[PDB]
Amino acid sequence: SSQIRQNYSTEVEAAVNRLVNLYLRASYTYLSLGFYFDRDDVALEGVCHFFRELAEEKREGAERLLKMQNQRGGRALFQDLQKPSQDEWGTTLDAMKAAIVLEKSLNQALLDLHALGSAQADPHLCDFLESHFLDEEVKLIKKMGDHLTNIQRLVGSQAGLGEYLFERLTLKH
Amino acid sequence: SSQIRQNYSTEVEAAVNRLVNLYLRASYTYLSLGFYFDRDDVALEGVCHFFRELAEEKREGAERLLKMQNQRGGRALFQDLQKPSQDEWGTTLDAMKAAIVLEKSLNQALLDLHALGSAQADPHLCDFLESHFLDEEVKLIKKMGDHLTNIQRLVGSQAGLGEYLFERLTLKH
Amino acid sequence: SSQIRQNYSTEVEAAVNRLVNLYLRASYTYLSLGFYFDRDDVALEGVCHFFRELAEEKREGAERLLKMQNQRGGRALFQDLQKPSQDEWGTTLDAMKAAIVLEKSLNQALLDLHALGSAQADPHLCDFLESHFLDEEVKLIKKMGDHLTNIQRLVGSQAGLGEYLFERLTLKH
Amino acid sequence: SSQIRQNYSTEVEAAVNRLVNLYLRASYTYLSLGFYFDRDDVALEGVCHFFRELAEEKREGAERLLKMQNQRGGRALFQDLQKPSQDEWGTTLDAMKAAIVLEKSLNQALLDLHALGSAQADPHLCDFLESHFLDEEVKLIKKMGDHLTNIQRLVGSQAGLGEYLFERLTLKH
Ligand SMILES: [Cl-]
Ligand SMILES: [Cl-]
Ligand SMILES: [Cl-]
Ligand SMILES: [Cl-]
Repeated sequence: SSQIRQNYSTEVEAAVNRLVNLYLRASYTYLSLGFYFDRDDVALEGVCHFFRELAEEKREGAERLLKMQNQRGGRALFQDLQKPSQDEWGTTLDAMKAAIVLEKSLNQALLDLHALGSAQADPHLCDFLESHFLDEEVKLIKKMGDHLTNIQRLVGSQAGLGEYLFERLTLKH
Repeated sequence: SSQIRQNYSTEVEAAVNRLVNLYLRASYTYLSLGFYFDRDDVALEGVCHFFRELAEEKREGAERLLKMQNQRGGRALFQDLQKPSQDEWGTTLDAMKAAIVLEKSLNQALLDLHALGSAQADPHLCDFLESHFLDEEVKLIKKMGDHLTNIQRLVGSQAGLGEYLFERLTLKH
Repeated sequence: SSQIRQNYSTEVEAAVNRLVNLYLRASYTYLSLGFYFDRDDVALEGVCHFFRELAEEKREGAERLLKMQNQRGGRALFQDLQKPSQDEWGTTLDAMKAAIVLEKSLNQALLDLHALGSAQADPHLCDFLESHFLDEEVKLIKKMGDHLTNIQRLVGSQAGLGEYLFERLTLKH
Repeated sequence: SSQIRQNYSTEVEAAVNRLVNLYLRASYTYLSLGFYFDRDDVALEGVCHFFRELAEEKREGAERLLKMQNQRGGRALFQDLQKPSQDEWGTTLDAMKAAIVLEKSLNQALLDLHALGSAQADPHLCDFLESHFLDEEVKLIKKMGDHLTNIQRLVGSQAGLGEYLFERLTLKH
């Protein structure tokens, strides 16, 4: 067991493990979104790339939490990873709306854990979330909301044209 | 007081201070326009960048006038800076129309001060405006009018599509 | 409106807009201080440079707050900018005393907003101020207090000599 | 005679020749000021350098006027060059006051010639003065007034100390 653990509550330990699960779930969702937009009958490469990048980012967030768990002397515990919510993700607009829902859920879990850390007087935990998670999440959600706005403006009366143009002229390919 | 002042009227001194106010006002207007187009529910980065650049340019014009005021032995006097005329700026077309109105007002103030300088036989003042302001202003207004024309051509029956395409393919991002 | 806003109170939004006004006011004060020390009958270049640098720094602080406002889904709202408190700023000592007063006011506004953010359980806001404002402000006030001390030591019975030497040997020109 | 002369009045031609004389006179004054501050019993190298630089600048101004005279098809006519007004120039403060008097006289001659050119509808002459003389003169007078202010601040009750320090810490050596 730990010879190092200090000021690290069972409650925070458990909430960290749960958050790891949420980040790995989110990573899996993004993997599925990326491969959906890689389908020959969907074929939006910049959309595929956007979500594949996010799958990696979420995996990396989970890994940072697990590294932290160990640094503090807690025990990483893994649970089953549920599959994503959909098998087919509709339009780029549908997908970006689902992604923002997902991110708002992750953000609320970060805030909840921050609040628990504050209540437990665990400033290392609070600082960790502030330094590596909270602003990264705010920036991502801003980016998604910007994307959503542009996608919505492009629907007009020519949805296919708008969806092509967004992928070509906003997203990286 | 000044040991240096020569051929520098009170009328020109006061008109310079007023012009400084007009340029700082214009800078503030452009700051507001830039942050409006940075909103997640507006999200037109190239439009944001265009107006932020102008906020800087107008600040720089004010600073050059203040430097000149001191070179001539006049006294810089600052007044309250009124807030911009709008809190929300509508479409790119709305914004570019407002910007041209603003620039025509600044240009007329430059012309008025030039005429005062001519009447006061102040060739340094007249040369200063000719060398650093008048052509810069004519060039900017030409650019804005070119932009306006392109924006107008793109309204068609698909305003959102046209507004996206202008931002993507004309403005720098 | 925002599709992104989360955990961002109306109270914090409004306090951010007010703080923007305070930073732009401070920027305007520094602009006036800089041009005062550029007067031919004042002529203290290093003092001019010090305050001009600060005018830029304060503008940049306002811009960071406005960027943050948008990242969080709040709405930037601009108000009139009052003119600086003085038209002529006296000695270098007078000016540095006024600058420290100004900075202590800005610092107290940062602390007040931090406290509001804490009360509203808004850790992103709190982290933002900690990461980009609070230490920058403490460092600036330390620098000003160091300057004040040196200026005061140099008054002696030869104020002009001391004011020249401080500008030449402490301040950057 | 000229095959080229066009829109170049006798009045402007003569005023140009007179202005050449004034610039060469000023150059001679600066030569004398420079060698005065090079005296072993004066020995202020940075003051010497400042005035020697100006002797060159004024010579160059005369040369530009003479080049212009020829470009326009006028005839350069040289007159006797009176010696400078003093054989010994007193303190640095005395000298800088005399230099500002001299420069204000040159500046008024530039303005007078500009006005003559305007009256004669000679825009090349007017542009020539605006482009190469008027702002150069305003900038020099500003510099001198800045110097004067610093010199005056340093008199205090220790004139020698102040005169040494100005030469060492403001002027280039
Ligand atoms: Cl199981
Ligand atoms: Cl007022
Ligand atoms: Cl108002
Ligand atoms: Cl003779």
